[PDB]
Amino acid sequence: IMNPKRIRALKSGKQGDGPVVYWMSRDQRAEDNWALLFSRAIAKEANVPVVVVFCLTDEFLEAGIRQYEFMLKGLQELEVSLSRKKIPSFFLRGDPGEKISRFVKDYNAGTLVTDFSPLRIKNQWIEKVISGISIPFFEVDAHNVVPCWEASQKHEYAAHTFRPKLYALLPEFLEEFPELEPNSVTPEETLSDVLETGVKALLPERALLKNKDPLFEPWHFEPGEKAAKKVMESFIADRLDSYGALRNDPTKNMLSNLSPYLHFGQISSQRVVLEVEKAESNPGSKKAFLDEILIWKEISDNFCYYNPGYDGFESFPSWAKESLNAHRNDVRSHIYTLEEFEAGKTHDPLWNASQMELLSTGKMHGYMRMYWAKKILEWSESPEKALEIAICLNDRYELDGRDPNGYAGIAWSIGGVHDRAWGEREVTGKIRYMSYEGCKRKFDVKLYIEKYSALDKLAA
DNA sequence: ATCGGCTTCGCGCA
DNA sequence: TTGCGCGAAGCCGA
Ligand SMILES: Cc1cc2c(cc1C)N(C[C@H](O)[C@H](O)[C@H](O)COP(=O)(O)OP(=O)(O)OC[C@H]1O[C@@H](n3cnc4c(N)ncnc43)[C@H](O)[C@@H]1O)c1[nH]c(=O)[nH]c(=O)c1N2
Repeated sequence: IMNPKRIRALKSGKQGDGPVVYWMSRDQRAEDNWALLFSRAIAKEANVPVVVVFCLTDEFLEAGIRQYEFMLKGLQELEVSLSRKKIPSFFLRGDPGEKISRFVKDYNAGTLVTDFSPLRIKNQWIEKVISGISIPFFEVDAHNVVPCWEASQKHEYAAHTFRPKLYALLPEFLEEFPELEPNSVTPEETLSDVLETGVKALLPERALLKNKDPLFEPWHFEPGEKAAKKVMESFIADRLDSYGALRNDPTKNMLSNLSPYLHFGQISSQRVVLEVEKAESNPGSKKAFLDEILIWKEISDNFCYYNPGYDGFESFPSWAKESLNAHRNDVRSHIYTLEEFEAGKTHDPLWNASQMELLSTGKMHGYMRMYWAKKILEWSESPEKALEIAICLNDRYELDGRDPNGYAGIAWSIGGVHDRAWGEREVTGKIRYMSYEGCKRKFDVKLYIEKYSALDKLAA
């Protein structure tokens, strides 16, 4: 039994006789999952087993092997984890609107549950699934602490507007997780080949170095529920105490390193928050970190949920479009094309340094993300093209890419969504400016450049 | 209300 | 480096 404001009736309906079916999507984990926890609870009152069903869409050919393997190795571990609680896992392979709604038929499912994403394509799928199922259809926010549609019913203009609203809801929703009770009813293709198949598809596209070896180094983030925990734990032990004072230094590995895990659902951020809240470190440090994993993460959901064009110019706030529109004819000092950005071929060795961190590691430092996308706007031929170029490089190369945090962060950087207006520059209007020189007062830039020094020539 | 306060940007200056 | 103030800037919301 759990908080019901975590649930939303999609298709009002009458209960079916068969298994309760969890259509997993965003939250790829067995522990700390309110979606799976609710489907087990309604599975228990109907005395049916609960099964999980995952769909593998052809969206993987938009990304690279790095994302596809991180997740495929992640699913492979969950699969063993679900089986131990007697919950079988089914892996469909196609377009969900057709595939889920015909799984529901072939399987006589009693009722249907999914997790919550604000991305446009998921909602498109749901309404397809809804039109073609008889059984009721339930939705659970397992990704935010406070449910997106409960935190605030409108678009939030800034962190300080949303921050009260979220924090007066924290006592009621920041609670611990119960246990996933294993199935008691035991019930009636393979992830190996699907990985081999998908890798073969993506190989022609891999990002190589001149010497025909790949760029991406797969050893900075082991994928999986197990590996994620040892990251959250090492963070609370080694880094959190100094997080607030070094969050902004791209030479200190002092971030949480959590975002590939949170993105794929491999760890609950509600578990993190519990574990930070009880953990005993710098009060300033906890407050800075909680503002990121709580306020900034869950507002980025608030962004895409209430702004369908979250990845377009029209989503920017009224003043910001006015400013960029005023400066559309200004002569840019430089203009680069996508693949020149991609290949680290700017005049700015600090900018190429971080492009190099993105290519080789799959995670750009969070301070260097704000700079990277501001310099794209400043050296691209138009607002729209900057956006386009930045999303394409983010989602193609970030492990945490294709995520509401990506868009709301790109919108923040380029269009100022969730930000204020600043002193008026040429080209970038009133958009918050960051300078190379700003980064020199904050951290030894020569060390950052030095680290990824000798990848540009080695991968030209 | 109508005036403070805002992811803490950048750069002077000590 | 590293705080601390000051400048330029639009608007939510109490
Ligand atoms: C241009 C640009 C591009 C991106 C992003 C921001 C910007 C400015 N972000 C957000 C942020 O850069 C990223 O979430 C963290 O750096 C991920 O690293 P850590 O988890 O180590 O962060 P860290 O430990 O500092 O923070 C912990 C968590 O806080 C959240 N968080 C931090 N900064 C945030 C931000 N500005 N917006 C939203 N949530 C935030 C994340 O969930 C993050 O994992 C993003 N994030 C992401 O998950 N996927 C993406 O594709 C992108 N892309």
